[PDB]
Amino acid sequence: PTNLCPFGEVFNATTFASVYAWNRKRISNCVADYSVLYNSTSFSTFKCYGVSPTKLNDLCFTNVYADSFVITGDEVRQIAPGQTGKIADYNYKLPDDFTGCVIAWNSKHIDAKEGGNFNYLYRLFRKANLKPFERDISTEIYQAGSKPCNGQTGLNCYYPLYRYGFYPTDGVGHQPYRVVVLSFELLNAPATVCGHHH
Amino acid sequence: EELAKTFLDKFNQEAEDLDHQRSLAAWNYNTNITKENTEKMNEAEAKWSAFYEEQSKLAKDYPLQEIQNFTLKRQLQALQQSGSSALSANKREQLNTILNTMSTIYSTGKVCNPKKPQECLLLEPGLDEIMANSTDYSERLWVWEGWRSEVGKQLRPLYEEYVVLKNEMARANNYEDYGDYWRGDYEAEGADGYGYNRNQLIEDVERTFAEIKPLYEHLHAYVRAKLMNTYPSYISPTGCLPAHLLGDMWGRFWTNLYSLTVPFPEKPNIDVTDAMINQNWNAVRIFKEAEKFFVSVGLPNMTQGFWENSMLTEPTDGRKVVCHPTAWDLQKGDFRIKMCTKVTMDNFLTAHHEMGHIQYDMAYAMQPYLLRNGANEGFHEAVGEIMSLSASTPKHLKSIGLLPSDFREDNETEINFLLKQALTIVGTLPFTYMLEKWRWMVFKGEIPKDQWMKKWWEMKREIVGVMEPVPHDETYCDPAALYHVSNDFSFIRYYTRTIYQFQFQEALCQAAKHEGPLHKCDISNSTEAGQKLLNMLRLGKSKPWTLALENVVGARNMDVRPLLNYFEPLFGWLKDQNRNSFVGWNTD
Ligand SMILES: *[C@@H]1O[C@H](CO[C@@H]2O[C@@H](C)[C@@H](O)[C@@H](O)[C@@H]2O)[C@@H](O[C@@H]2O[C@H](CO)[C@@H](O[C@@H]3O[C@H](CO[C@H]4O[C@H](CO)[C@@H](O)[C@H](O)[C@@H]4O)[C@@H](O)[C@H](O)[C@@H]3O)[C@H](O)[C@H]2NC(C)=O)[C@H](O)[C@H]1NC(C)=O
Ligand SMILES: *[C@@H]1O[C@H](CO)[C@@H](O[C@@H]2O[C@H](CO)[C@@H](O)[C@H](O)[C@H]2NC(C)=O)[C@H](O)[C@H]1NC(C)=O
Ligand SMILES: *[C@@H]1O[C@H](CO)[C@@H](O)[C@H](O)[C@H]1NC(C)=O
Ligand SMILES: *[C@@H]1O[C@H](CO)[C@@H](O)[C@H](O)[C@H]1NC(C)=O
Ligand SMILES: *[C@@H]1O[C@H](CO)[C@@H](O)[C@H](O)[C@H]1NC(C)=O
Ligand SMILES: *[C@@H]1O[C@H](CO)[C@@H](O)[C@H](O)[C@H]1NC(C)=O
Ligand SMILES: [Cl-]
Ligand SMILES: [Zn+2]
Repeated sequence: PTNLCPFGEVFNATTFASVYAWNRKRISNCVADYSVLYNSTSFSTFKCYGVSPTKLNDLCFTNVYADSFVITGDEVRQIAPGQTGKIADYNYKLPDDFTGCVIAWNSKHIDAKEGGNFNYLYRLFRKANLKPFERDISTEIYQAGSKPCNGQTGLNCYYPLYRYGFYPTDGVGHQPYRVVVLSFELLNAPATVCGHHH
Repeated sequence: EELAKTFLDKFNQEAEDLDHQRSLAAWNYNTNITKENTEKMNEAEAKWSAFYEEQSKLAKDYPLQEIQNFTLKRQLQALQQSGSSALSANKREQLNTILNTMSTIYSTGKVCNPKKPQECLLLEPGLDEIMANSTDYSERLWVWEGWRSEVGKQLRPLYEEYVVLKNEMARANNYEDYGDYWRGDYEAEGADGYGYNRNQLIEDVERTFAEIKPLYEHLHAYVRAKLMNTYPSYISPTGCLPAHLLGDMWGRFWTNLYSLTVPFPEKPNIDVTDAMINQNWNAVRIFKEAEKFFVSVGLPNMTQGFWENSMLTEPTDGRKVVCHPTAWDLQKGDFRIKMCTKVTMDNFLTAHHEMGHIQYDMAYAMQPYLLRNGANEGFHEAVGEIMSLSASTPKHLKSIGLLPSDFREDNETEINFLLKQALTIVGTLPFTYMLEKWRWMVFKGEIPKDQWMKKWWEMKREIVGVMEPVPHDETYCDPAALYHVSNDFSFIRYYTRTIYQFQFQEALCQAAKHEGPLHKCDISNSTEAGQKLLNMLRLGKSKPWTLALENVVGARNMDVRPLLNYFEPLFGWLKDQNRNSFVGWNTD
């Protein structure tokens, strides 16, 4: 494999997906330098489960999937196997058998602005927790009670999406962070997403 | 089942998002006072009020006695009971017009020199100075009588209207009166020996005050003796202190009587303010030092935003600003302090106090919004003074800073220190209890409006041993001329804070293994004592305060004994000075 994996598009993308509406891309037949990923000090979080980053340059996988959204700094703990809370439960759930790498960096410079930036959303409520890698962009009215809702916001009937308000003055735990989850997939198939060393 | 919880998370997240926006609007005002910036506060202050009234009413949809998890029930009860001003449309807005008008008449007070009529002065910078620095009786009398004449009288009709609508509001929330509503803050349900009813409070306040009274009486006769040196022929040896002759504009603290009352003048003074001026301390460095204090007991450092977003220096922008110190929890991990901090020892000491509040805000953010608060209203001020107790000791001032370390610390300086303490701390206790005992009585109807001043001054004379220069009929509204009264703030907190301080510092110092006098205790370098305090802060309002108290001091109510122990040496000294004189006061 000669051509380069377009991880650069994923990471240097100017526009980034709201988290309930989280963006997935497949990276498929390409060779990558993962060093440019780990050998870099932009990344507040860089955790890997099932792989060790320094070896990713020897290793070929059949597919890599890049999921990317924005979340608050405190929530980056929720993007992990066996984790709970309104992000892990209602917007993005990684599976307990995950083999891959959560990567996150602080993005207050771009995703927060004076007066607030409200262009990002998230799902406070859901009837049930999500399935691993389940995406859900519904705007249906949450009903926890007995009396139904007719698209009616009221007693026990709440619109399921809320906006992030990102301000420059916000404490670090409530500032916007851009997140990127790489799943390294191993199928008994040929493997064409390879590290820099064959 | 309890769908209340699924309601609460919705409230929790909508609350902080707007309260964030309310805080930001307010802060932009306080640091930059514009017509535009004043207006934007009201828009956010409007939205937040509108937001609460619906949640209050929506909360009522959920019955509090179906809820078993006490933590969830406690939040629900706060929402349906507190702020539930479902009064009437023409009275939720008459009350607000009353509450702005009183707030700003006080803010805009100007009284004039009876001999220099065009010389008129605001309280916030100017008149405060005369009342902290002057020894000219007639000068203080007009500044005192003037403020009570010019602003107090304008506030009298408002207070009367304030009373009715507030009592109505509290009636609607199943409370006997606004006073009952206020005392409700100390109510706590656990049904396990940690329960506390509102009507225990006045019993426990009057119980502890009875224990404090001797000490106060002796501090009073001593201060009276030294003051007849400065005002012979105006102070009777056997009677009350004139109200215009104390530390400040009211008799609230006696701090600025120290110059006049210092037991041992000839001991070298302890005031470290010149050493900072010598050493080129500036605002930043003072807080960097208070940071070191907290770090040293194991609390966190400050946030980066605290440095960049705080206002420490009063601006030279010409930006006009409210210079009164405050510590802001703006809901988003955004903590700031707003202080015009000058390079003195007293500011150094308050910056330790006010960073105390920031630490308590940081400490409980792990809580749902409705529980981000101190276990009762007494706990936040107690937590900030705990800091000043340790950082004002000579032991502390030597180590980190510029007491000379060649400093002689003997029985004579210790009495000097305690007297300084008692003037500000023990002096305030009668002044504060007598004020809430008025308000409580006024809200309960025990005092007709035709005897408000008649019964205020009578109470002043009986309890604070303070009396008034000129006689005041019912056209004055003297209590309204303190900030907290005309800005609708509960006040007994400054009493309960005061007893808590010494309960904490005693148990905390015992965890730091300090030996000897409690008042020379400095907690610095004790991670053990810090963890002990850090546990309860974290709890926020999420458990009854009675349980929070015991998790530190191992007691479940106010105990005065630590305060008595702390001032024990000054007690023996004072009783000797007064030994063949009168201890008490006449009421004529
Ligand atoms: C507030 O204080 C914290 C706490 O710092 C500790 O406590 C203070 C009182 C001092 O004793 C410090 O010496 C203590 O470390 C500060 O956080 C620390 O900041 C320093 C930088 O000044 C960090 O040191 C660097 O860490 C780099 C690697 O970071 C990654 O790993 C750490 C540790 O596991 C992790 O915390 C972090 O999230 C990263 O994933 C490394 O490249 C470099 O060489 C150096 O080691 C130190 O790690 C921080 N500690 C913690 C616990 O975060 C804050 O800086 C301070 N804030 C302010 C505003 O002053
Ligand atoms: C990529 O980063 C790794 C660290 O994540 C670098 O190796 C480590 O960093 C120290 C630098 O202080 C090196 O001296 C050590 O070899 C490594 N540490 C340990 C504990 O083994 C690595 O050098 C970087 N990649 C390249 C190509 O330089
Ligand atoms: C774009 O992102 C890639 C991925 O790490 C990086 O290698 C590249 O340097 C980035 N482009 C820049 C910094 O101009
Ligand atoms: C105060 O508010 C006005 C309103 O526009 C603004 O122009 C000014 O810059 C503000 N001052 C500061 C210091 O931000
Ligand atoms: C109440 O709810 C909290 C929520 O975390 C839970 O931890 C606790 O166990 C529940 N029960 C009691 C008795 O507090
Ligand atoms: C804390 O430890 C240092 C270490 O020498 C010491 O000098 C300092 O005096 C200690 N703090 C106090 C308040 O004594
Ligand atoms: Cl008064
Ligand atoms: Zn305070």
